[PDB]
Amino acid sequence: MVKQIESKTAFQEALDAAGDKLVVVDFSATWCGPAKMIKPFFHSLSEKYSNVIFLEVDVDDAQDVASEAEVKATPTFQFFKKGQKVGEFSGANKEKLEATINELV
Amino acid sequence: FRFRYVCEGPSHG
Repeated sequence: MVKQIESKTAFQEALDAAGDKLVVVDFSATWCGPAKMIKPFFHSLSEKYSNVIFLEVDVDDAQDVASEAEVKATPTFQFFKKGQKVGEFSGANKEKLEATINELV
Repeated sequence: FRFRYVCEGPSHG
């Protein structure tokens, strides 16, 4: 299942409600093509990996999340688990989400 | 509007 974070309040709550499954966040931009261009993958994994939690963040309308995460390049994939960070990587690499997810799965 | 920094999606290389 996916989860949209419109405020830092929903950010921490997303990790808390995420249970203990892996959690990948997509810091993209709905107005930016190159960022949303990777949605047919990250968001698609929602059906191929129903055992993984996927989040979404608007680096422009939710600058509070990007601010605390100091994001300077989109899309930025960040991995969280039980509210703790384990790894992260930016750069359009949808195939990497698979290898990274299967890594900390 | 909603603009911030560069989107290095399939734009980088």
